[PDB]
Amino acid sequence: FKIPIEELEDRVFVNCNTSITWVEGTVGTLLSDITRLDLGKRILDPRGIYRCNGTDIYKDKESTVQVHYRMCQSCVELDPATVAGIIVTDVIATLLLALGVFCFA
Amino acid sequence: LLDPKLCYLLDGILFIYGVILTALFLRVKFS
Amino acid sequence: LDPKLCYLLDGILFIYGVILTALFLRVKF
Amino acid sequence: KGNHLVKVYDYQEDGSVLLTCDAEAKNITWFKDGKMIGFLTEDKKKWNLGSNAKDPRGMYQCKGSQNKSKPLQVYYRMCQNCIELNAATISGFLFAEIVSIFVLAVGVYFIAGQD
Amino acid sequence: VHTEKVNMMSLTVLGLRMLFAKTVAVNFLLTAKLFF
Amino acid sequence: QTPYKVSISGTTVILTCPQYPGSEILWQHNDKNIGGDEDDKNIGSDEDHLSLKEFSELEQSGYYVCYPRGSKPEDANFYLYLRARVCENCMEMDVMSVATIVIVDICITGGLLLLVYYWSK
Amino acid sequence: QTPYKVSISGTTVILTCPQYPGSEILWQHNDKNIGGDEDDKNIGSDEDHLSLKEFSELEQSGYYVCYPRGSKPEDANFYLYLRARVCENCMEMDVMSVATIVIVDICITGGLLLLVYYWSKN
Amino acid sequence: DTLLLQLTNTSAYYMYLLLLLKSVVYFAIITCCLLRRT
Ligand SMILES: CC(C)CCC[C@@H](C)[C@H]1CC[C@H]2[C@@H]3CC=C4C[C@@H](O)CC[C@]4(C)[C@H]3CC[C@]12C
Ligand SMILES: CC(C)CCC[C@@H](C)[C@H]1CC[C@H]2[C@@H]3CC=C4C[C@@H](O)CC[C@]4(C)[C@H]3CC[C@]12C
Repeated sequence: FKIPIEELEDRVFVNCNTSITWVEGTVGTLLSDITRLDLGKRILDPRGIYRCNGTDIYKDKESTVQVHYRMCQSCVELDPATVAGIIVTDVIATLLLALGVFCFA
Repeated sequence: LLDPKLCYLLDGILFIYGVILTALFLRVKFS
Repeated sequence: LDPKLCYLLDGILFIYGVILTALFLRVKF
Repeated sequence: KGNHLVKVYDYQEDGSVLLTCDAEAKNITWFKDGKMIGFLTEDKKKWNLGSNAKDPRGMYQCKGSQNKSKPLQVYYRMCQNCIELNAATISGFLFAEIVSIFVLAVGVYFIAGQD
Repeated sequence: VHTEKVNMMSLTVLGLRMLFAKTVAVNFLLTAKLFF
Repeated sequence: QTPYKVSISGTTVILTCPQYPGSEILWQHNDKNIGGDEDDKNIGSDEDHLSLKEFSELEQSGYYVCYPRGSKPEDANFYLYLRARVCENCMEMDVMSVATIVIVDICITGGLLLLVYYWSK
Repeated sequence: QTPYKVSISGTTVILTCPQYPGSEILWQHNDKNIGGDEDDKNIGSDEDHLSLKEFSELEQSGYYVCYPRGSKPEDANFYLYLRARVCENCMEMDVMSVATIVIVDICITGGLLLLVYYWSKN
Repeated sequence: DTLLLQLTNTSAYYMYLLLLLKSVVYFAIITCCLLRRT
């Protein structure tokens, strides 16, 4: 009875008994047909929430899939040594600028 | 991807301070 | 295309700023 | 089998390389170039190396209940620090170097003239 | 191809450009001091 | 109704069940019991959370579910569906963050220069 | 004991077999006999090399064995995994390559600036 | 086209590192004269 999140080449889908609802999260590209809703790109990080009711075989049931996707195309991998070097040399350069301004004044 | 936007983000300062310097140079000279 | 043109902009702006500051400092003198 | 127990699984959606030992026994001693590196971790059969961007190498044996497995050499050459030596890049590099040298030379010339 | 590192390299390049601008300012400032 | 809270600080992924805070809770990952048995340190049930270490995308991505201790686990109504590309010491920032850093750095540089200028005289 | 020495230049990948000095030598890539025929692009194994032209990361990569004719492929003492990425005329930067350009640049800049200064003194 | 961006980024990184080193050399050159002047 759990909602079968189905993965295409670049799309996600949601299936349940009643019309695929929307309570919170991303809306996506709505399709008028029941049990078939695509959010579009997986890169947009789908994070929608789709409550639902029970089916005929499973009456008075509830399948709340809080579908969460984190495939970040904008992530970075910080390098601590590089960050420390950049910070230290920026501090040194700012100190030297202050030295020059003081020497002038 | 961050796209080629941070390069122009840095170039903004080099563009604006150059024309500020032009403004000061024209204010003090000629006119 | 974009990065090379932006670096060209960087270089030309740096050179022009240097030249104009050098010219301004004579004028105020 | 042919005593080739070590294998590599790749093409995963994440970036990493892993070693799978197909020995039907527990406490299978891993190696790296004839040396003790790390004892087997029980309940898991996939020793970990790291990311493919780091360019892992070396031969990895796998000593099970029977004799040692034949080590599996690994080679990776993913370009992380590869630059492009086309026609444009060299011209840009030389032009920037020449302009910077000329500007510094003019500055130090004026410094000499003053002092 | 994984873009998780290319963004880090772009950030490093931006930081290097900022430091270069600061060093140019320092050298101009001290030469001007030598001239004044 | 209240959504789950997934926090990813590095490779460590912590999943918190916000629907049964008062009662003791145990976790199940795809209809099978996970955590709470203290079998390893990679998985571990905290006071009200499930702590997952060395996270992977093929395994450990599925219908996580939380059920109260001493209750029926099968009649579960809330199934988190998680698919995460988790990596060590990685963050998320767009152009706005680096723009903030650049502008603020200009700010401290200018402020410090003015401060030294006014203190020198 | 004697590992595969693989040297990659440009967009072409060539790897060696310093394990059989002189003998007829065959190759296999993903259990498919690679080489021979008449070089449908240069893939044919050389005397002790298999040099690939227009190397494709996704299509041409995997387990490479180096065994002679009349021998079962399982008799090799070690397999090899080749997962390489190539591009048009790119080069890497090792520590000894970065430190070469750094030292050369510092020395040439210092020398030229000192020459200009000591010339402009008078 | 991500590979092209990678190549451009590393090229710019090395070029600006070289420019920073040149600036450091010039800073030493001017600092010696400034210290000997005052
Ligand atoms: C692009 C570069 C040149 C920008 C540098 C900073 C510009 C915006 C500002 C910062 C401090 C300014 C200087 C501060 C003080 C003086 C002294 C005054 O009697 C004439 C103008 C002059 C000389 C200003 C010129 C413009 C100046 C150099
Ligand atoms: C970018 C670095 C490497 C070099 C910068 C050189 C700059 C700082 C130098 C080059 C020539 C210099 C000028 C030479 C002569 C004069 C005339 C004098 O009456 C006022 C100062 C003034 C106007 C100098 C200001 C500083 C100056 C513009």
